[PDB]
Amino acid sequence: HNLHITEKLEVLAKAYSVQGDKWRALGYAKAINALKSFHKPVTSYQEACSIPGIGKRMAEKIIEILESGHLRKLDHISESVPVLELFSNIWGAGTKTAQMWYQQGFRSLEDIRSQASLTTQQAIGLKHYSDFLERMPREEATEIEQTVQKAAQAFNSGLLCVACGSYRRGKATCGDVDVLITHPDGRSHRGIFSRLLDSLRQEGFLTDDLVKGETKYLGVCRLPGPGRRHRRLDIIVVPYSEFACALLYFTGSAHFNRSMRALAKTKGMSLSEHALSTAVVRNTHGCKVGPGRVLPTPTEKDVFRLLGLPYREPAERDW
DNA sequence: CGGCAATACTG
DNA sequence: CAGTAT
DNA sequence: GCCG
Ligand SMILES: Cc1cn([C@H]2CC[C@@H](COP(=O)(O)OP(=O)(O)OP(=O)(O)O)O2)c(=O)[nH]c1=O
Ligand SMILES: [Mg+2]
Ligand code: NA
Repeated sequence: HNLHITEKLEVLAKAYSVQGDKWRALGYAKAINALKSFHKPVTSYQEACSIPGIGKRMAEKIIEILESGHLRKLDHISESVPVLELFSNIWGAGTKTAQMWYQQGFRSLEDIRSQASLTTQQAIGLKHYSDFLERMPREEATEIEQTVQKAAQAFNSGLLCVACGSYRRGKATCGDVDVLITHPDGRSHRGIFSRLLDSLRQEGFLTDDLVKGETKYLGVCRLPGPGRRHRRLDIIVVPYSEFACALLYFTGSAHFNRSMRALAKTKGMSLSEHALSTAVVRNTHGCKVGPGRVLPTPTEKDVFRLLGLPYREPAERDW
């Protein structure tokens, strides 16, 4: 991890992000990652360009941090950024909402609470603003999973529950708990969703709903007892036939998925949480114009294999 | 020049 | 649809 | 921002 010009770049990328410059922020994220994967501290401008993800623009800046020890660009970052970052850390609020609030004169969570127009979701976010920024100890993620699993298996022992996301990637802490559910039957997943949620509300485990779709649930839970914070909980239910892909998707990491999906595209294939497809027809702009065929994928290894990739353990997918 | 993953919910 | 979220 |  020899890299600490990135600290200065992190700031820039994060500023570009809150400000809405999606793609410029992506560029940075790539480079800011590359530099962290580079064994040897970067010495020369040419050594910079040599790394995938770093071009001339980025190189020049990496050079200014070596010679000057500072970064001129950081000096001229708008004063709105900290405020925008503050607002866009409200669940249900992104760059568009954050910028509007700022343009309307709001500067603090206090301003937001008393004067801002909040959606149902955002009101819930503000209400847990501090909790939603905290990562839980891995061991708490476990209890949460077991709580859901136990409640799901209650009215159907056949059901299958798996904690994915950072948890399955074996991370020490977890932003939220990502619980994937399916059934070997491939038909019992039918609407059991509702019964499970209602049940978890009863015991007071689920405190708030943010999203309730046919197959996706985003909510807020809390385990009983003292010293418990509110934790974000995500649950998806999927047909058994889509299990492998769902698992692969819901495990991540995000950058891993985007990478794997970009690779699939180059091969005229397509990857979603539903399936790996082939014979996928696309126009000039990368958009889909032809569906193609679904490829059989009983396990995650099938996906890797079908893409001509060596299998990778969840822990290895962590970017 | 122009894509940078692909999907689900909300209102 | 635009915005936000995984 | 980077890259084909
Ligand atoms: C955000 C995002 C996520 N995914 C997938 C892959 C990961 C899981 C879990 O999402 P999460 O934010 O909890 O990330 P997680 O790995 O669980 O790390 P945390 O402990 O939650 O911060 O969803 C994706 O395909 N595209 C995206 O933009
Ligand atoms: Mg998580
Ligand atoms: Na947010």
